[PDB]
Amino acid sequence: PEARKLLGLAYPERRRLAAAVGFLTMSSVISMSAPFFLGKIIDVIYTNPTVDYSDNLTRLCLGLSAVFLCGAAANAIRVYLMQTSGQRIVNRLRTSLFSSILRQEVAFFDKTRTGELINRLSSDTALLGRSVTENLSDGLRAGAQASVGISMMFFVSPNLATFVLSVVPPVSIIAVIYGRYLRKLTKVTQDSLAQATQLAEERIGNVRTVRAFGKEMTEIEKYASKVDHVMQLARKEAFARAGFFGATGLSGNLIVLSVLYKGGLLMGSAHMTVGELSSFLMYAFWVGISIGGLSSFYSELMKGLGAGGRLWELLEREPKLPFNEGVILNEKSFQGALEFKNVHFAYPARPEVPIFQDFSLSIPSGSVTALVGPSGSGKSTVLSLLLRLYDPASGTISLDGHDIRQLNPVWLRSKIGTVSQEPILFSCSIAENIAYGADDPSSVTAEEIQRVAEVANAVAFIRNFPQGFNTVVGVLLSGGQKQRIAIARALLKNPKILLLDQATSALDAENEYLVQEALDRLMDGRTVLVIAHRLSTIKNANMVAVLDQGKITEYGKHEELLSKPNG
Ligand SMILES: C=CC1=C(C)/C(=C/C2=NC(=C\c3[nH]c(/C=C4\NC(=O)C(C)=C4C=C)c(C)c3CCC(=O)O)/C(CCC(=O)O)=C2C)NC1=O
Ligand SMILES: CC(C)CCC[C@@H](C)[C@H]1CC[C@H]2[C@@H]3CC=C4C[C@@H](O)CC[C@]4(C)[C@H]3CC[C@]12C
Repeated sequence: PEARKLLGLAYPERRRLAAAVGFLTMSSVISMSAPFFLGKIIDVIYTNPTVDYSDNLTRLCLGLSAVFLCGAAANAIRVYLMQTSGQRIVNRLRTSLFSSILRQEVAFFDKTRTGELINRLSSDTALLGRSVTENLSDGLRAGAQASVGISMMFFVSPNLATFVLSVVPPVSIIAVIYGRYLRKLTKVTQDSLAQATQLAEERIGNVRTVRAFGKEMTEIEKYASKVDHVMQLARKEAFARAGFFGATGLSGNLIVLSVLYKGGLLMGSAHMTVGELSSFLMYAFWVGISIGGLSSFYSELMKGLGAGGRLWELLEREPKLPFNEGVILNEKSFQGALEFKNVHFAYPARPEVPIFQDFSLSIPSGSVTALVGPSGSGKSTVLSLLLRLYDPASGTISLDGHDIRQLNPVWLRSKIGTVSQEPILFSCSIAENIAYGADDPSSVTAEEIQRVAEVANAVAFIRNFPQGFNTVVGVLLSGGQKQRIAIARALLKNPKILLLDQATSALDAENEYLVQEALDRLMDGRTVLVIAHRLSTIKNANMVAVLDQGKITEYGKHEELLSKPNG
């Protein structure tokens, strides 16, 4: 399956990968052919020179100069085409991943973390794209410079080919192994240092608590001890690197001298001229380079298949709730009547603790009901059940005689709005956080964004801002100012049903007045449900309901329960 998926990924760029491979082949050929011609020139100059050998020098040099230009052109074309293919692949990977991620259900985001998703979107896509394109060329080059070398060595001198084939490979393998060991040691040291840095950051973050308890020196001593541990760890890597650099240089130096000694004692039929010896030396180096070049190809390919395996379950995942599909209703079909019957619910994160049990509730058109009840019971979950973020274990949530499980979730969400105690604002201009509630924000005229600023009592504090409505918030804003901005979105949305969530703690005197006036027109001429924390709006509510033990224990008007004998 992995091979088929990789071929599918590479399919759109075949006409460009084929050309890249074709140019690579010629570049590699010309670069493995060069040493033969260099040896020919050297033998022309120094091996039994004739009376007039200058002409041949010029001719051969001109030929090689002509060849090198073509080689360079092929190399450049390969580089360009190989580097562009990977970018073209990674763009598509990034777009597809993001599109797949942004259409899941909310439970998936509850169990999963954002850091993992961001890491997969930032690094896995790069590794998978680079493994196929920018690594295949390196592997092909390494395989091309390891096969021609042996063939040429046996063509030139069979006697010295056997001797050289019994030295280099062992050294290269030992070097690669050692290097892996060094990498392991470095990783261990870095892990220890990261632990120390995390402790420092944690203790720096909370300084008031540290000073309150007279604990400023113990942290210093602990950090010092952690630093000594890190240094003791690093000494070993220092020793290992010293060994590597002491051994590899000697191994490299002794290889060149052995070939000269061996090829200088060969007399008779097995006699080599200077150019032949130079060619032999060049080919031996090339083979030695090739082995190390080949190892990295396998390493990077394995990492790339790992990254691809990590990526290839998010794209093929299937959402558990329907998105953008269902039925739609006319203008008069809905009057705003919401009916809840026998609802059972429990957060997926902690199924143990139940929240709603035998929940029945009716809200007629044009009626302001208040769900006043004990605090901390999580009655806010009703908002997440009307919007269709979750589903109940057992029950029905019907709107005008139809279960919301058959309605289009995107169309339903438009007709139901909300205002929160702590509105969440994006990193954008103030005007860009008010047009988010319109159907087409890209076609909103500033005439409108001005009308709702006065209605929401926002045009007062905005004017003080030097940039007016272009101020970027994410710029600090007051708690009471965030509210008045939120009502700006609600006014522009123009919902037919409103869900509200009041703040447990009263705001400032200035905010307690401006905010209240704005909400008066947001509760005018619409069906509204108020989850209140204080008895301020309880009297004005048309009806009131008390939620006890996740149930509608009592149902009565403001004076119905107050006038009862048990009071
Ligand atoms: C067997 C593989 C093999 C590997 C992977 C290897 C690794 C290293 N070679 C180094 C230097 C040299 N390399 C060569 C020639 C070959 N390089 C090769 O890859 C093959 C195959 C050769 C001989 C044909 C020579 C003449 C020198 C001395 C040049 C100088 O003075 O530096 C250094 C740096 C040394 C420092 O300076 O600390 C390191 C880490 N050594 C090997 O033999
Ligand atoms: C006759 C030939 C084979 C002798 C070798 C001469 C050339 C090819 C030598 C001279 C210096 C050498 C380099 C010096 C040190 C390093 C750093 C090491 O991390 C990789 C190998 C590398 C890059 C060596 C590769 C080969 C090298 C470039």
